[PDB]
Amino acid sequence: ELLPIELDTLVGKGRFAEVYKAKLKQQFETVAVKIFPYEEYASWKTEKDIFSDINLKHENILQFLTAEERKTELGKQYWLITAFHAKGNLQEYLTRHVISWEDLRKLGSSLARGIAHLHSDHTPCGRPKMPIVHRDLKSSNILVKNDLTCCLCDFGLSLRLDPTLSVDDLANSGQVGTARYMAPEVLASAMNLENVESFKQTDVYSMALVLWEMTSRCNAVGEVKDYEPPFGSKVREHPCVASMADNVLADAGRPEIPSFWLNHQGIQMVCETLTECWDHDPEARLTAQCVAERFSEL
Repeated sequence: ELLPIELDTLVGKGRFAEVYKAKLKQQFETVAVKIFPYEEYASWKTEKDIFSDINLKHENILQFLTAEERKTELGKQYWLITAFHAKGNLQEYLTRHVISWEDLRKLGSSLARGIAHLHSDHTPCGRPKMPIVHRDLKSSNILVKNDLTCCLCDFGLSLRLDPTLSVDDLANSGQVGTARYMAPEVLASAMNLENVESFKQTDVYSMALVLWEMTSRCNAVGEVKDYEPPFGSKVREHPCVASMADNVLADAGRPEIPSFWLNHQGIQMVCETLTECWDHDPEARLTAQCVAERFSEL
């Protein structure tokens, strides 16, 4: 019943699981194996349920193969088998490479399309579908495909906006995610729980920081500095919510957009788009769909 898989190399370690480059015996196909210990069964079930939905299928969402339960000598493991993207995550890609305007346009539009798709109540063909909020969107969580387009993948903290969700259930999760990428209303514990979609606006803010990281490493601006994560020099390596709130909320701080970047007409449209997306007011932000339309115009 189990797939003939040989694990090769540990390529990543998340909060809930390890990721291995692996060989699937067919000749062989290269796949990624996400391995959860018994203790993280709930995160494995969450991702499996998200990936199992036939309506999720999209070019900017990681391709799911199967979920497996694997007995070991000293216990049991829970596996998620997915496509492998050799270029790795976007944060390491941006650290190592200076990108072109064409690359930025491809990465930026594909990210917005992937997020607009997750948030949508319909598939691209109009079939009803469960909206999903990512909740831990960041450059280290986005995969770079061989054609230099984004691929969303890490759904352990993601929330299916199920109509049966209670107000007490929505607050039960607490402050989930990475503090560096947390929207000001998330840092403030000021999330409007009377309406789910306030969750969609938090994904749009995190996406705006990712679009900034991409722009910051694009040669089209002219002079490109070394990669630094958003608010890199203002806070400690693994910042607490309090130090992030001092910057994002109290100091109204956003990653720096030097004026010379706006000399290029393309970078200008990008910088204006991501600026609306990181507004203090979640209701003043563009939707991921608005952002994808802006990229489809450029």
